[PDB]
Amino acid sequence: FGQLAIIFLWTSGNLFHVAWQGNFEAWVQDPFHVRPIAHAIWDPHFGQP
Amino acid sequence: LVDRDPIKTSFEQWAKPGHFSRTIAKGPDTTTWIWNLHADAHDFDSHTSDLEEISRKVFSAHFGQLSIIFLWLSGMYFHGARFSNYEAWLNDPTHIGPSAQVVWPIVGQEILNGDVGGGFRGIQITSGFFQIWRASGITSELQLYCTAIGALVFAGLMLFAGWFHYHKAAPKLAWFQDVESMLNHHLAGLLGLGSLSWARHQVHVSLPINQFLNAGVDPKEIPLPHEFILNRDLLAQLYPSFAEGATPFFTLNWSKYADFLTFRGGLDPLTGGLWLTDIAHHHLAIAILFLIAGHMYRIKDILEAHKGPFTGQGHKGLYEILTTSWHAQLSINLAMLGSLTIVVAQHMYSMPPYPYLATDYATQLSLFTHHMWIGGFLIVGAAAHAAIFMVRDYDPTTRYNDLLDRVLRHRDAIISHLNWVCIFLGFHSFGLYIHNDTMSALGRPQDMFSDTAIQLQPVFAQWIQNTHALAPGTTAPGATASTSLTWGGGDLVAVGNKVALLPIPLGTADFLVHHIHAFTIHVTVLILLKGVLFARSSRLIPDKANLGFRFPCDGPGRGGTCQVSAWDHVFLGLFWMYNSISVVIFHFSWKMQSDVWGTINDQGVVTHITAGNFAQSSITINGWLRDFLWAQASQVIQSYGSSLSAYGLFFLGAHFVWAFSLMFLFSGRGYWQELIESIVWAHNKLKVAPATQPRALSIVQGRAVGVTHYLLGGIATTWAFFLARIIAVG
Amino acid sequence: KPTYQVIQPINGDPFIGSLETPVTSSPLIAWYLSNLPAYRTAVSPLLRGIEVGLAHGYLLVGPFVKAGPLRNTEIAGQAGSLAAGGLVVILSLCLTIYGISSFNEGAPSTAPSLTLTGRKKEPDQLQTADGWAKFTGGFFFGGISGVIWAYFLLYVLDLPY
Amino acid sequence: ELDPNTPSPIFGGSTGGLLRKAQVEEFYVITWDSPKEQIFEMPTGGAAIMREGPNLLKLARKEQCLALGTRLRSKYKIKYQFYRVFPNGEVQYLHPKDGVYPEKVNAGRQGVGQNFRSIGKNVSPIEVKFTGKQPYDL
Amino acid sequence: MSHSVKIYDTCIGCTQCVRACPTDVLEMIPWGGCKAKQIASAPRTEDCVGCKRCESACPTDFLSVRVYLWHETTRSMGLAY
Ligand code: CLA
Ligand code: CLA
Ligand code: CLA
Ligand SMILES: CC1=C(/C=C/C(C)=C/C=C/C(C)=C/C=C/C=C(C)/C=C/C=C(C)/C=C/C2=C(C)CCCC2(C)C)C(C)(C)CCC1
Ligand SMILES: CC1=C(/C=C/C(C)=C/C=C\C(C)=C\C=C\C=C(C)/C=C/C=C(C)/C=C/C2=C(C)CCCC2(C)C)C(C)(C)CCC1
Ligand SMILES: CCCCCCCCCCCCO[C@H]1O[C@H](CO)[C@@H](O[C@H]2O[C@H](CO)[C@@H](O)[C@H](O)[C@H]2O)[C@H](O)[C@H]1O
Ligand SMILES: CC1=C(C/C=C(\C)CCC[C@H](C)CCC[C@@H](C)CCCC(C)C)C(=O)c2ccccc2C1=O
Ligand code: SF4
Ligand code: SF4
Repeated sequence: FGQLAIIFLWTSGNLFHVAWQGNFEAWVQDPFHVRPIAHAIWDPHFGQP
Repeated sequence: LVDRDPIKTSFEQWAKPGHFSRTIAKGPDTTTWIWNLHADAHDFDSHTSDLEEISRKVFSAHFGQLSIIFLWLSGMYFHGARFSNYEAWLNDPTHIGPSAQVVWPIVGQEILNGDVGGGFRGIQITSGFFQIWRASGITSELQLYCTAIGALVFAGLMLFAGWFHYHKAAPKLAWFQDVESMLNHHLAGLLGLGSLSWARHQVHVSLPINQFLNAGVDPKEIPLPHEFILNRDLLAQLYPSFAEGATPFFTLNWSKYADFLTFRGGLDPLTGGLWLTDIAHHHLAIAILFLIAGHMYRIKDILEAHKGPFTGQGHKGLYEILTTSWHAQLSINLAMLGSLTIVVAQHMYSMPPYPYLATDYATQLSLFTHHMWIGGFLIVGAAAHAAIFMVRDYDPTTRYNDLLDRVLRHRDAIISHLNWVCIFLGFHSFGLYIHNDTMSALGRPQDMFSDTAIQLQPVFAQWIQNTHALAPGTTAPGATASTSLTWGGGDLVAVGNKVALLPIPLGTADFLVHHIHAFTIHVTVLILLKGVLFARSSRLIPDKANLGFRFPCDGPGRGGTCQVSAWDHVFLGLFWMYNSISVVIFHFSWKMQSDVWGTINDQGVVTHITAGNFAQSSITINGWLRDFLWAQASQVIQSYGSSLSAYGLFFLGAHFVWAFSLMFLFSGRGYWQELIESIVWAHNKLKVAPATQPRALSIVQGRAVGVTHYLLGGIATTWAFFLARIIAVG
Repeated sequence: KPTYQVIQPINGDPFIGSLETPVTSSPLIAWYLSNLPAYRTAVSPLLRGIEVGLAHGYLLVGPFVKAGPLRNTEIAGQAGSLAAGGLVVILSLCLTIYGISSFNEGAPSTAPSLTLTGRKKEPDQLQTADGWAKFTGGFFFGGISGVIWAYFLLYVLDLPY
Repeated sequence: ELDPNTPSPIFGGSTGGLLRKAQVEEFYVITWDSPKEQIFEMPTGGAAIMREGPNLLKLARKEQCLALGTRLRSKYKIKYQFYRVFPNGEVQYLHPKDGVYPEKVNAGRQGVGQNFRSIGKNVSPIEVKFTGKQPYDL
Repeated sequence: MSHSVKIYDTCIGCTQCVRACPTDVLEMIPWGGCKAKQIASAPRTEDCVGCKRCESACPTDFLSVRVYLWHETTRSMGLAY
């Protein structure tokens, strides 16, 4: 019951690292095999590249 | 035992069920023993308590091998004569691409055999006779067919000296266990009287018969076959009948000469072997020493002498034994023999000693990796057999209280250090590379380690290499260039298709491989050192030497109590060394082709098999499969339907055999039992099994069939990977 | 005179071992370390803390100001306290939750001395928790702090050469 | 440790033998008879000469005394003692106690052997799942 | 259990049979005859480590013996130290 429980904190965020960012309102507009997004990477190690 | 002892049977025993350890093979049947006995056919716990013979057996086994090489290589030298390639190549060298060996055409076979040649279909060869060979001057196929039977002569005879020991009524103790001479002789006149003798047949005959070959002809347009004695007009060219010197010495005048010699330094142009003429002098200047040297001496004398305060009392009578351990006087040897083989592997590629090598790329790197796996396969051994000492060999204690008894005194100590050494390395010796990935994949080169990025700045240049060629400030006199052409100072100019040999300048990205070697050489040795040291008794077991250097593992308790022993330290130490060498190989060819192996072109613009891709791109350890494994190897996986093909066609098997080892390496034992019965059941129903109790593998046999396969797997994989990226472009 | 002391392995009994030798025990080494915790406890710690904090302090500069992530800095900060001052914090408490291995808890109070101690049996603990605090409390003001007369200093500096 | 040397048994130094938690737990010294002075193998990589006695060297852990013992009866004698020391003296007194030389009778001590049932058919599984009513705790 | 690996057999005779094992086993208890009549699986076992040197020799004629206590000492470990 500590199960089901952790499956929804997964699912919630699955739907919540979507819809401030990473399209729908471009992917529905009509979605051609380019690269629709889950989430935003943020690592300090990154270069500009 | 008693079929029937002593005095009263000539009559041999074949039969009644046969032998070892006293509840001898049972009578009643088993499998394991058939695996025992090939293994541990000689150990020498058993056969006799008393050394007695065995030294009287090991001289005979030695004879067998010497013959055998001989059987070998008559074969080779055959093959080499009468499937010639050779006559054809030699007028022709630097065109030819040479075979001794041909299939017959049955079934598939013959894809294999693809035009090599002075016009014949072949399998191309990369061990060079044809280069040992250049030396014979006289030539022609039927002789080598004499040198060949001259081989089978030495054999039969250097193989009836092995009848002429053990089996024949044969020898006793003093003869080895009075040593007193033995190196006296050996090094003096064979070590000496060969190199000496070799001199005499290394200017007499060879020098002249390639002094005017290094032009062309069709041989014998040059050389008569005996031609070369009382005679000699011909020496006259290549120098004087000493004209008036006397037995060297001096009241001698040269206004223009000094005897053949005249030192070379650098490489021949139009045969870039290095001069065929320092080759007499050097061998001559050897032998003398040996000639003088093998004249010590009789012993403890020198060993019993110098002592120090840290230094060891033991040093003295550092071994009455030594004369009769054996297992120890083999272990010492292997370290040297072994460590004295892979010192070949360098002086070879950075100083060829045979005509046409370097230009011949593939026919001297095969070498530098074959000679390389022996200067390693013989070293881990050189530990095993010390472990075999450290446990057993002497009846009793009386070695006592020395130098050894010393080293052991510390032992959780010599190996206490060495350990940290390795984790210091590894962290400075591999994660070093991993930086690059994690940060060049992050991508910010500013801060990598690239030869350009983290600052040393663009010179390698001065350490030794630059002092080494640059050589004559010196008490040094000699010879226009180097001892080794590669060293930094000097020269464009070496060879006729192709580049043979050039500076190699390193920087960084020679810096850190050179360091992974350290850490790889070091953690190898940790396990063998701690292995052979903790041989007999340990903090985990005291009752530890009691059967074995082998025993499987003492038992589930103490936590683990499994690996321990020292068969197994010489089981997990092979496991490393397979890398030690396997990555040193990976080093040389990626260099030697990324830089050096070459071509010359008009105005000498060098064109390395790869324009130095190494540069910024070995440093990344993916570049090691971007630039290596995935780059080269494209010739292995393209190799089908060809001639070499047997490599691509191996490269799958043996790249299979390896990935079969893990099954033997990674698994239980009463498992394949538990299985072997389900089997044994089905077997009995039809009435088809019991007799010779079928049994699973002997804990440590299972490890024996790991390892051994993991190596002949993981190894020939590259033996294929290689011969497939030097044959054909490169 | 005696070939090396009146020739003994250890203090005396062979059996613990340690093969006491130079670099274990030479009048010359041994001495370069007793105000400091190796043998005796100089003072109740509190002070050793900062000579420890501080010395180890202005270290960890050129390590992460000359080998820093994008190195040779043009910033006011480094040369620098920066991140390193951050390390003495991680370090210094990684240090404390080890002073939960010993608590053993008291004030007795003696940095003042009675009678040549012997500690008696100092070997082993007899450091209460209320000791290991005043050390890893000296550590913070030794770490952070010892990080500034590192950068405070202009580096007058010596060039590779 | 000079002011008292009790010693009987004769190494010189080693890296080997006991390090700190012999003081903080349980101690383990072994003692013996001897004739005329002989040179010996050890536990811990090697070796020494004996003479006489107490002949009372101390070891790390019990496996080590017994381990000589095998060691000690090839090359012989009857007499070997091994005692266990604390810090703080006694309880657990190790070789002293009745007889020695296991392979004799005076008494039982010990051991049983069976638990509740004998070797035969535990094809039968474990049973009731641990409750403090039924004899599953020995 | 805290050391429970059954080596028992039926003869529990111990001549040219089995002795090997660091301390653990005093046996020679007798039980009211078995031929040789020294019996039992054990003496008190809270002393030493976990061998199976325990058979290796002299029958157990069902299970071998082995690791299994689980519940594990340090002295029973080898290492604490
Ligand atoms: C100059 C030394 C040389 C000599 C004379 C010896 C002699 C000896 N070694 Mg030894 N050894 C050596 C080098 C040498 N070793 C080296 C270099 C190593 C490191 C690998 C070892 C590692 C080693 C171990 C671990 C052992 C010995 C043992 C022994 C003793 C047992 C010999 C035996 O039964 O053959 C054994 C040979 C076989 C059973 C033949 C099987 C060979 C297989 C693995 C094939 C190899 C792969 C190859 C590619 C297959 C052929 C091709 C195929 C695919 C068609 C004997 C006294 C053993 C001992 O117990 O001491 C008393 C112990 O096993 N040696
Ligand atoms: C023609 C004769 C012959 C005969 C009938 C015998 C008979 C005997 N020899 Mg013997 N021996 C011979 C020639 C012979 N020997 C020679 C020429 C040598 C020196 C090269 C020896 C060196 C020798 C030794 C050291 C010993 C014996 C022993 C023995 C006895 C045991 C033989 C045995 O079962 O080994 C079976 C093995 C073979 C039959 C083959 C021998 C191996 C060598 C010579 C060739 C095989 C290598 C070959 C290339 C295989 C590897 C490649 C493979 C992949 C195909 C037996 C009475 C032993 C003894 O006294 O009893 C304890 C003792 O150990 N021999
Ligand atoms: C029985 C098993 C099953 C099978 C069929 C395989 C098969 C294979 N595994 Mg594999 N594997 C398995 C289970 C299996 N695995 C399991 C359970 C694991 C653990 C998870 C693995 C882990 C594993 C790894 C890590 C690897 C493999 C690899 C391989 C392949 C090697 C390439 C090859 O054989 O080319 C086929 C072509 C040939 C064999 C041509 C043969 C021609 C030659 C040999 C001559 C003819 C034969 C002749 C008798 C040989 C001369 C000997 C003579 C002296 C008698 C092969 C397909 C390796 C690979 O290549 O990529 C993954 C890799 O190393 N496996
Ligand atoms: C008495 C007399 C005499 C004697 C004679 C003789 C008998 C001699 C000899 C000579 C000799 C006796 C020589 C020898 C030589 C040797 C050598 C030269 C060696 C070799 C080898 C090899 C070649 C090998 C190689 C290798 C290696 C490297 C390792 C392993 C592999 C192989 C094997 C490849 C005289 C003359 C005075 C005369 C008078 C009489
Ligand atoms: C059906 C069947 C079968 C099967 C077959 C198969 C399937 C196979 C395979 C195989 C594989 C799949 C693999 C294998 C491999 C092998 C090998 C491989 C061998 C060998 C080797 C060698 C000879 C080597 C050499 C070397 C050296 C010198 C050292 C190192 C390097 C090298 C390795 C090169 C048969 C017919 C049999 C039988 C009947 C049934
Ligand atoms: C690969 C990256 C370059 C970095 C190293 C460059 C520094 C040295 C200059 C080039 C090195 C190659 O060395 C090469 O120089 C010339 C190419 O221009 C060639 O020059 C050669 O050809 C001509 C024929 O008479 C003449 O110009 C020269 O007398 C002769 O030596 C040579 O084949 C070789 O000696
Ligand atoms: C697979 C595997 C086995 C099972 C492997 C076995 C049983 C190999 C033995 C098979 C033999 C070689 C077959 C021999 C039968 C033929 C030689 C008989 C007929 C003769 C011919 C003419 C075919 C172990 O026994 C084992 C033991 C320890 C650790 C790991 C493992 C392990 O991984
Ligand atoms: S090992 Fe088995 S058979 Fe032997 S005495 Fe013990 S119980 Fe009896
Ligand atoms: S190894 Fe097993 S049988 Fe031997 S003493 Fe230890 S627990 Fe007992």
